[PDB]
Amino acid sequence: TVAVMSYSGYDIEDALVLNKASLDRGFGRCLVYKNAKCTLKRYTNQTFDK
Amino acid sequence: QQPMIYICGECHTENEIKSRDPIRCRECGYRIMYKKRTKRLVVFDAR
Amino acid sequence: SGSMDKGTLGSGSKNNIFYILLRDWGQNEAADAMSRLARLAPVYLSNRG
Amino acid sequence: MIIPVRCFTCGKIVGNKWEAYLGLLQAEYTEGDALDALGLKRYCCRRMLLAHVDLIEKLLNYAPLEK
Ligand SMILES: [Zn+2]
Ligand SMILES: [Zn+2]
Repeated sequence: TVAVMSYSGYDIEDALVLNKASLDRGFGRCLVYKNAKCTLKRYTNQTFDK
Repeated sequence: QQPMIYICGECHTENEIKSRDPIRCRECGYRIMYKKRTKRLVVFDAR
Repeated sequence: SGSMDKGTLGSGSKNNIFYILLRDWGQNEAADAMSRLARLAPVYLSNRG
Repeated sequence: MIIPVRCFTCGKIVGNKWEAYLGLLQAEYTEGDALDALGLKRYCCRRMLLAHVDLIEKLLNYAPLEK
């Protein structure tokens, strides 16, 4: 729900105002997923990793 | 001590890897395995 | 008399309120009255609609 | 993914009528008929069930199942 009107001071050129109750209820919940991969191999000799 | 239990992604069978073994499954021919969830107690926030 | 418009207290123009205030009196009085408007106008505009 | 338990704007519990809304859409009822028969009257707590996608149903087909 959007209300096109000026508020106290925080809708300057592109700023938008949020609702604390709505944010607590869960409007706009995001999740980030990062990958961490590691490969491990042998060598031409009999040396190894552990 | 306790053999590390691992689950597969095709048959989901909980097997164990002993030491420096070919990483595969004893039921199917799938070459990728997964891990179980920890048995500790993690606290979460409901705020 | 008169209503304040873009030519009276606007940015990029002469014969400005804060400009004349800084030219006549000291420069410290120009900055103390620039934030007083930003606390008077917006609240009234928000309560007006 | 899942229907929200409460509304975002007011905070009315809208998560206890999703299955009822689904079961009422198969009794030859119009979307508006189901929405005004369930109990929703205003529109802030009405688009929670109207405009809602169900992706956990498609996400359970890829979920691990026991053999
Ligand atoms: Zn398997
Ligand atoms: Zn509502």
